[PDB]
Amino acid sequence: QPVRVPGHQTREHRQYGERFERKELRKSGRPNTRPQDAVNDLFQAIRVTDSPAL
RNA sequence: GAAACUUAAAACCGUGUUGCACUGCAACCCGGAAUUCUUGCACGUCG
Repeated sequence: QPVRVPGHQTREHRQYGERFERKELRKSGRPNTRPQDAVNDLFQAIRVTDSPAL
């Protein structure tokens, strides 16, 4: 569906964003855990170091 | 022959360490395995 923000209050505007990421990025599938746990996040396999000092 | 106590009195007693020498001792790791880890833009809004 084309993304529509449901509602008027800012509390349901908050809870829509923290579930779209948790659906589209928690796709690791560890054997015995909750499927929306932080160890299932796909962005744990990318290591971005700092920049050198300018 | 019938009649008159080999009787009376007298501690099996006195003295004397079941005592002298002798280590419940010698040898022995509270030791071997284990990431304070996983997710997160110092950012948004301008008569």
